[PDB]
This record gives sequence, C-alpha cells and structure tokens, in this order.
Amino acid sequence: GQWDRLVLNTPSFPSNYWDKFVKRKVLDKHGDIFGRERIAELLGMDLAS
Amino acid sequence: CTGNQQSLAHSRLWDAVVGFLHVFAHMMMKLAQDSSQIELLKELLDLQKDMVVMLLSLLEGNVVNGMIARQMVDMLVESSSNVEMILKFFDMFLKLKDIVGSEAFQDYVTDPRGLISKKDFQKAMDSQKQFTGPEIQFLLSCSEADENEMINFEEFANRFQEPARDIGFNVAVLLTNLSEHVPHDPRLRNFLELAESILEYFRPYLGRIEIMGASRRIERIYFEISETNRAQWEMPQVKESKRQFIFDVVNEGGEAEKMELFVSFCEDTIFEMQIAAQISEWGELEVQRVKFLNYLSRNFYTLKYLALFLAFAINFILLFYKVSDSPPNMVYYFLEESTGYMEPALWCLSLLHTLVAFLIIIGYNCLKVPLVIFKREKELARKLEFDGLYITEQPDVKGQWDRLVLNTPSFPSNYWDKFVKRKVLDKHGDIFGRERIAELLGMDLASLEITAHNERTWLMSIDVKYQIWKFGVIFTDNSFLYSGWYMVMSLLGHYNNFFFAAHLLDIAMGVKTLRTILSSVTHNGKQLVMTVGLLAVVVYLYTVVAFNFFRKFYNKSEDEDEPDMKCDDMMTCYLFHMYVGVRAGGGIGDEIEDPAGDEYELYRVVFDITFFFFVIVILLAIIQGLIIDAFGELRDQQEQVKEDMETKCFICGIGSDYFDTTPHGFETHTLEEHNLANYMFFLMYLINKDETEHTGQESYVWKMYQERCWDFFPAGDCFRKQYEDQL
Amino acid sequence: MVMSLLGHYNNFFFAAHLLDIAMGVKTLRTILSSVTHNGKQLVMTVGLLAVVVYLYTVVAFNFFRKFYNKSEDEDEPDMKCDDMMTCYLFHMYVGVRAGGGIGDEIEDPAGDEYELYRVVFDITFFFFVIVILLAIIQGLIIDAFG
Amino acid sequence: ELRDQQEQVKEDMETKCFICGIGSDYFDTTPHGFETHTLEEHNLANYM
Ligand SMILES: CNC(=O)c1cc(C#N)cc(C)c1NC(=O)c1cc(Cn2nnc(C(F)(F)F)n2)nn1-c1ncccc1Cl
Ligand SMILES: CNC(=O)c1cc(C#N)cc(C)c1NC(=O)c1cc(Cn2nnc(C(F)(F)F)n2)nn1-c1ncccc1Cl
Ligand SMILES: Nc1ncnc2c1ncn2[C@@H]1O[C@H](COP(=O)(O)OP(=O)(O)OP(=O)(O)O)[C@@H](O)[C@H]1O
Ligand SMILES: Nc1ncnc2c1ncn2[C@@H]1O[C@H](COP(=O)(O)OP(=O)(O)OP(=O)(O)O)[C@@H](O)[C@H]1O
Ligand SMILES: Cn1c(=O)c2c(ncn2C)n(C)c1=O
Ligand SMILES: [Ca+2]
Ligand SMILES: [Zn+2]
Ligand SMILES: [Zn+2]
Repeated sequence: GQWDRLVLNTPSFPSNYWDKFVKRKVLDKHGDIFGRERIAELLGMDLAS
Repeated sequence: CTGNQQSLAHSRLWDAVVGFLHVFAHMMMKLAQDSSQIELLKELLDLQKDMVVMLLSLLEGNVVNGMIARQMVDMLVESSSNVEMILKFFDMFLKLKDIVGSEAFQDYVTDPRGLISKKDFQKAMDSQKQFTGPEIQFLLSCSEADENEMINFEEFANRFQEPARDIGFNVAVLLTNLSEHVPHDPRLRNFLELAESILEYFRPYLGRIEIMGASRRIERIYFEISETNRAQWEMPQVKESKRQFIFDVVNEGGEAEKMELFVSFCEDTIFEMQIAAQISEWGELEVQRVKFLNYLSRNFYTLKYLALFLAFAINFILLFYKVSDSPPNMVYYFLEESTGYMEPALWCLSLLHTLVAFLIIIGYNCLKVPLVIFKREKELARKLEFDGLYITEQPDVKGQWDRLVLNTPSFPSNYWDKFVKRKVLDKHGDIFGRERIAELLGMDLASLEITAHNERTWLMSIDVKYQIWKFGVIFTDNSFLYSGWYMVMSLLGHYNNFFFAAHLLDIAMGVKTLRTILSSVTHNGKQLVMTVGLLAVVVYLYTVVAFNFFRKFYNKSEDEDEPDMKCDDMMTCYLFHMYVGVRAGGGIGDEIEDPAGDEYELYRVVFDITFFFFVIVILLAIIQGLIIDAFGELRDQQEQVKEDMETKCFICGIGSDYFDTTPHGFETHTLEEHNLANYMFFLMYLINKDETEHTGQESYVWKMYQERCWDFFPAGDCFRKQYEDQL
Repeated sequence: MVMSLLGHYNNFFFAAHLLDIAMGVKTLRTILSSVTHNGKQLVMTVGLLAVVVYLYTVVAFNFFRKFYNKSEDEDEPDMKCDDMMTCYLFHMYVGVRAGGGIGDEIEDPAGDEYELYRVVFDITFFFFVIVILLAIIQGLIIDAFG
Repeated sequence: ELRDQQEQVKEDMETKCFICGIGSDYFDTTPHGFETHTLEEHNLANYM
C-alpha cells in the first residue's frame, strides 16, 4: 500500500483497466462525509468543478 | 411461568404501555431544552429501562412464532409515530458525538477557548449531509446560547450520552430480539434501518449466547459486556493461555471434561484478569516495593530478550579464549584483537545477565505463583467437599504433600471462596464426629466464632506452614525449575566464565520446532530405552564369542614387543567393541585382521557380516527411526488440532456441514452464535450482578453452575435445528 | 539475463545458466521448494546444531586438549584446541563430517587419565551430532518433499 | 506398521460398542452417552 500511494494522482491510473470512472465513483460516494475538495486533491481531479 | 404471561397478554397492558410510549416520546423532546431540566430526565430514562426489561422478561420462554411476539410488534406499530420519535432521538444524539470527532469542524472553530460560534457550528452540521434541516435548530435550542458565539461542543457531546447509555443499548436488544424471533415483518425491517446507529454503537458491547434449558429448548440469551471486560480479554498474556487451552483439550481431553475444563479455564481467566487489574497502572517502603514489582512484571516477556541477547554477546566474545604454555602451569588468557577492554566488557556482560536472570526469577513470582496455587487449592477444596477425599477415603504424592495445608487458617486465602470450611463441615459433620473433622480442619472457636460474625513486621504478618507448602509446590513447577536452572548456571558462570556457554541452549527451549525435536527425543525415548537396552545385550553376546574363540585376531600390536591386546580382559573388549564396533560404518571387521589364516576364517567371516547387518544396518537404524518418527508424529498432532477446530463448532456437536449449506455459514455460527469467548464473558456478567437481578435464565444458569452440573450447554442443536424449519 | 552478460567477462559463468534445468521440470522445483518451505522452520535446527558443537568445543578447550593434536613429527606439533575460534572450526570441519563422529580424528584414550571420561565424550558426540541431529536435518528435507 | 496396528485397536474399541453395531454417535448425542451404553447396557463383561 505504501508504495502504491504514488499512483493516486496520475491521470492515467486506470489506463490499463476497463473501468475508467472509478474516480467519480468513490468521489460521489464519499465526497459528503469528508471535504470533497480534499479528496479531489487526494485524487488530483483537474477541473473537478 | 406462563400463567402470568398469559394473563398479562390479555389485559389492557399493551394499552397501558402505549400510553407510556406516548408520554415518553413527548416528555424528553420537551425536557431536552434546558440545563435545569436534566435532573428529571435521568429518572425518565431509568424508568423506561425498567419497562423494556419487563417486556424482555415477558418475552422469555418465547417460541419463534408465538402470539406474544406478534402482540409485541403490532403494539409497536399501533404506537408508531411516537416510537420513531424516541428512535430518532436516540439516532440524532448518537451521531452528534461521531460528527464532532471530525476535524472539519474543529477547523470551523477558530476560538482558542473552544467556544464555537452557533451559526458557525450551524453551517457545520449543514455541511454534512446526514442530519436534517429542523434538526440543527432543534440542536441549537438544545445548545446554550452564551452571547450566540458559544455552544461548547465538547460538553454538548457527552452530556446526553452517559445517562442515555444503558437504555439505548436496551432498546436495541428488544428490537434485535423480536426481529430474530419472528421473521418476515417489514415494519421491523422499517424499524431496524431506522435504528441502525444504535445497533452498531451497541453491537460490540452486546453479546449473544445460546443455552438449552427449561424442558429441551434452546433460546437466545442476551447481555451487556463492559469496556473493561473486553479490554483485559484481548491481552496476549491471557491469549497465550487460550492457545494452550485450545490445544490440550481437543487433543487429549475427552468430550466429558471439555466443559469442566472450560469453566475451569473460565475460572482460570478471571483470576489472572483480576491479578492483571491488580497490577494495572522508617515509613515509605511499600511505595518502592510496589512500584518495583509492577515495572518488573510489566517487562517480564520484554525483559527476557535482554537476557538472551546478553548470552549471545558474552558467548560470541568467549569464542576467543586461547591457551599457551608460557603466560604473556598453562594459563587461559583472552585474545582481544581489538578493544583491549574486551575482557572488562565480558565481565560487565556477565553481571548484567545474572542480575537480569534474578529480575526474571522474582518477576515470575508475581505472574505465575498465584495462578498455580489457586488452581491446586480450588481443585483440592472442590474435589474434597464433594467427593470426600480426606474424610471418607484416603490417598498420591500430590495429596500426601497437601495434607499440611488442611490446618492453616489462610488456606483459601488466594481463592475467591472462603466459606469452603463451613461447606464440607455442615455437609459431613453428621456422618462423622463434627468435633473430629473440625480438628482435621483446625477451625478455632468452632463453637464460638460462627455466631460472633452473625450478630456483629515479620514478613508483614507471621505466616509459616502455608509459605513452606507454597515454596514446595512452586519448586515443583517444570517452568519454574527451568528458570531456576537458568539462574543457577548464571551464578556458577562467575566461577569460570565458560559456564555461560550453557545459557546458549535456551535457543532450543523456546523456538517451537526445536522444542518439538527435544520432545520427540524424550516422549518416544521412554519406549526407546528398551531398544538401547536390547542393543547392549547384542554387543555383549558378540563380545563373548570373541573372548572365548577369536582372540588371536583382535590385536593392535604396534610393533613386535608392543602387542597391545584387546580381548584379554573382557570388561575392556565389550568396551572396545562399543568404541570402535558400533561406530565404524564397516561394522567391526575393519578394526582387526583379514581372516587369511583359514583357521575359523569362514566362521570369522560369518562373525563380521552378522555384526554388520545386526548392529550397524538394523539396530543403529531403528534408533534413528524412533527419533525421526517421533518428530513426525509431533508435527502431525499440531496439524490435527488445527483441522478439528476449523471443522467443528467446539460448543455444539455439529461440524461445518449443517452450518455450511449457506454463505459464510460456519463463521456466523462462530463469531455470533457460538463464540467460545462468549460462553466465557457471559460468566463475568453473571458473576457481576447481584443474584437479585439475575433473570430467569440468568438465575437458572447460575444455580446450575453453583453445583457444577453442565446440561445447559447445547450439544446437538442451535436453533438451526430446534426451529430448523420455521425461519 | 544478468549472468548472461556477466558470462562475457569469463566464459565459465555460462555454467550458472545450466541451473535452469532444475527451475522448470516439476519434480526438480518440488525438491528446491521442499528445501525452502520447511527450511524456514529448519533454520532453528541448524541453529540448534551450532549450539551443540559449541558446547562440545568448550569441554575440550578446557579439559581434553592434550588429546587434540596433529603433531606431524616431533617439533612439528600443530595444535588444535589452543585457540578456540579454530577448534570450533576444526570440530565443524572434521567433527560433523567423518561418519565416526569425532574420536576418529584424535587419539586413543590409552592414558587412563580421563579415558573413561574421554570415551564418554565421543560416544555422546556420536549419538547426538552424527546419528541424531544430522538425521533430523535429512528428515526435514525428505518429509518436505513427501 | 506394528506400532500402527496397536494404535488402531485402541481407537476402534473407543469408538464402537463391540456388542451392537453402533459407534459413539447415536450414543453420543447425550452427556456421557457412550459410557452409560458400555458400563451398564453393553459390558462385554456382562455378556460373560
Ligand atoms: C526458554 N524459555 C524461557 O522462558 C526463558 C527463561 C529464562 C529464565 N530464567 C531465560 C530466557 C532467556 C528464556 N528464553 C526465552 O524467553 C526465549 C527463548 C526464545 C527462543 N530463541 N531461539 N532463537 C531465538 C532468537 F534468537 F531469535 F531470539 N529465540 N524465545 N524466547 C522468548 N519468548 C518470548 C519472549 C521473549 C523471549 Cl527471549
Ligand atoms: C526456468 N523457467 C523459465 O521460464 C526460463 C526463463 C529464462 C529466462 N530469461 C530462460 C529459460 C531457458 C527458462 N527455462 C524454461 O523455459 C524451461 C526450463 C525447462 C526445464 N528443463 N529441464 N530439463 C529440460 C529439457 F532439457 F528436457 F529440455 N528442460 N523447461 N523450460 C521450458 N518450459 C516451457 C517452454 C520452453 C521451455 Cl525451455
Ligand atoms: N466456536 C468455534 N467454532 C469453530 N471455530 C472456532 C470457534 N471458536 C474459535 N474457533 C477457531 O479458533 C479461532 C479463534 O481464536 P484463534 O486464536 O485460534 O484464531 P483467530 O481468533 O482467528 O485470530 P486472533 O485471535 O489471533 O485474532 C478462530 O480463528 C477460529 O478459526
Ligand atoms: N462394550 C464396550 N463398548 C465400548 N468400549 C468398551 C466396551 N467394553 C470395553 N470397552 C473398552 O475397553 C475397556 C474395558 O476394559 P480395558 O481393560 O480395555 O480398560 P478399563 O476397563 O477401562 O481399565 P481396567 O480394566 O484395567 O480397570 C474400557 O475402558 C473401554 O474403554
Ligand atoms: C469472586 N469470584 C467468584 O465469585 C468466582 C470466581 N470464579 C468463579 N466464581 C463464581 N472468581 C475467580 C472470583 O474471583
Ligand atoms: Ca429479580
Ligand atoms: Zn454449533
Ligand atoms: Zn451398542
């Protein structure tokens, strides 16, 4: 897990996977319990707004 | 008793309860709006705690689908709109503590005093999307204004939590009892999701259990588990006893004592949890002695690594002694290639290990001795005052040495029962002379001291024979004897520094596999001593054939005159044969002479080849065989246990089969229904009540425990059968 | 790949590319996996087997030392139990490997001096190191394979 | 093997009736069931 922290902010993280919307999945699922500006900075979603 | 529970099921008692349900949902939500109203509201919660326990005791002796259960649920839905208002009050005042624990609102306050602003904390609850619009003004009205900038979220969290603690657990019991009792009620399915937060805050503190009493029916029994009972259960010093207790019960213990050992193990755990709670963090003196023994016991398992790494360190340095004819008779000096203070380093390392071994010997005497002495004294007291060990029959070296404890006044003084003297006296003082058995027990003022309690520094005290008896029984513990050998050789290590080489063997005595090899050498080696006894007889019958006949052959004549003989004195030749015979690979022939001189040759050649086959290729293999196979079995028994515990209930008598015809069936049967741990916990609850608060089953299991009959354990079912179908 | 390029430094390092034979053909991999899997539980046996030879090498250093000698000829009297760091070694170079335990590589306890004790020192070596321990080890491997 | 046959017997006699044809199963669904079946009902000694 500790080595895989560096992949949470590349834009081509799921790029060798069939699902590409897993960023919006956990954002729209957990963006209300925490600050959705924080978890977007955890994921690096550019132009999230 | 059904005859009351039928009459209560036919009055207007529900219509009494419905009126109590309507006054409860409205009194709180009015009384929650002041600080000067809180004295009254604690009384109200304790009232409805006592109301729902009447509902629970009404719902005992309950069948899975019975009309008492069905009259319970529609009365809850005839009283819907208020019972969610009490449910939402529990639901809102529980997430309030979990929300305020988040840092998003500690960032929303900028006051260093902590006095969070009201509208600031209003938008804080508006930021999270779990509460509602009317909730925050209900919470703002619940808050103190204090110039509209101070709600003090810390005290506001726990103010309405501790008085609401037991009742919020208790209402979750009744909801989860009925939902587990009757299936297919969507109103209950509406209820359970409406009260989800009070379930998960009160699922870890809850415990379930299933006993079978009251004319062949198993039923779910429920209870409270404290934070304190679960805190000192998940300790490794408790857990190490549990892993051993798993082993020696399912391996060599039969199905009969497996409950009797279990409650003994359960009785074993309460003592050591008590003694771990005892040590939990001129005049004077007491303070120093207490603080010292606490720190020593606290280390113990961490202290022992220091002893081992010191024995490695001194021994590695000690692997440099050299002998010379002339000192720089013969002297044993040290090499010291670098660090010419390396001999002073060894000298310091020796002291430190002997003190550390002393600090282990003393710490063992406050995390062992009370457990083994309690275990003997309880076993003796129960097995006496029940079977009559020392009054009806007579003995065993465990019994013969324990005769000296029958007359100390502080015999049960490291046990919870202290009235076991009056127990067996009032039970057996009529069959024999009660003046005699009192003299057997030494009850001073047996005619006088009983009625006085009715109507109304030499080692600190002055103890004697009970300490001598304690010192004998602790000296008899195999693990104390080992640690005493380790201490003994440490001080003997100051006579000659090389004796610290014996402290190296501790490596074999701890690390599992190693202990398995030595236990293999010992266990089957008791049956092996007859093989090496037979192997002596063999070499011996060989050493006579030679003494008599072939002797000219057996000779080590170095040169002419020098003709060392071997088969002249037998006492030697048997020896010779055992010094070169058994060890040579080529049996014996190798160490003698070619049967060139036909004289007997054929016979001589038969004498060797027979040696071979027998001693070197057969016997000397059987021996290896024994050891290897012993090791193998050892490894196999360890295996077994594992499988077994992963293929049976350990509480009821059904494997992972009936409980397997369903997704993660077994687990659910273990982690919720039958958790050996549960059957334990249950007991400290039982133990810590008052006997006047025990329910029906709670007094029923207690009074069967207090005479040690064990028929309340299920042994054949688990609702999955008694009710199998209907569910 | 690494050893292939290292094979251009000295052509003999292509001898290490032969071991690929063991790494593919089922049975072979089973033997090496047996040496590795139970061999994690085995390192404590050879850790125990070190402690054994070591407790033997002190009994000698102190007492029987006159016996341990390889004096080729008169003056030439190579000694073995003078410097311990060596004798533990000696014992591990001829002791564990000789079939006849240790006695084979020293001298007859002719001089009764301690003899009985000397004879007990060897026969105990035998049983322990050569006939018990050195078999347990084999045992581990064989059973793992099994 | 020798050592294993000696084992066997033991188990067997501690897992069957030796008189009727039922192991410690039907006679196991009850506290100390087997024993009672042996020491009172089916005691080889009795049949003697
Ligand atoms: C023998 N048992 C004993 O209780 C014992 C009694 C006395 C006395 N008086 C003194 C010591 C040193 C004891 N020994 C251990 O206490 C012990 C030994 C090992 C195995 N050993 N082999 N290899 C390895 C290692 F090198 F890898 F560390 N360790 N573990 N172990 C261990 N267990 C739990 C906690 C801490 C330890 Cl240190
Ligand atoms: C080790 N595993 C590897 O993947 C491997 C990795 C690298 C790299 N970089 C290089 C090589 C050569 C590798 N080796 C094999 O690839 C291989 C070895 C064997 C067993 N070996 N033993 N005896 C026999 C024989 F002599 F009878 F042929 N073969 N089979 N085998 C095999 N398997 C499937 C397809 C083809 C083969 Cl050649
Ligand atoms: N009533 C039971 N039925 C079946 N198996 C059980 C039962 N109780 C305990 N076990 C088994 O024994 C274990 C319980 O304690 P154990 O120490 O053996 O392992 P663990 O609980 O899973 O891990 P740990 O206790 O170290 O966190 C379970 O993992 C489970 O495999
Ligand atoms: N009908 C039976 N069913 C099951 N087991 C039996 C039966 N009869 C005898 N046994 C077993 O064999 C034993 C009977 O005699 P055995 O000599 O083998 O041991 P023991 O009777 O318990 O001890 P001892 O006879 O020496 O006092 C019982 O212990 C019991 O284990
Ligand atoms: C007070 N007390 C008991 O009452 C008890 C017990 N074990 C069983 N019981 C009943 N222990 C350890 C105990 O301390
Ligand atoms: Ca009562
Ligand atoms: Zn079960
Ligand atoms: Zn039968």
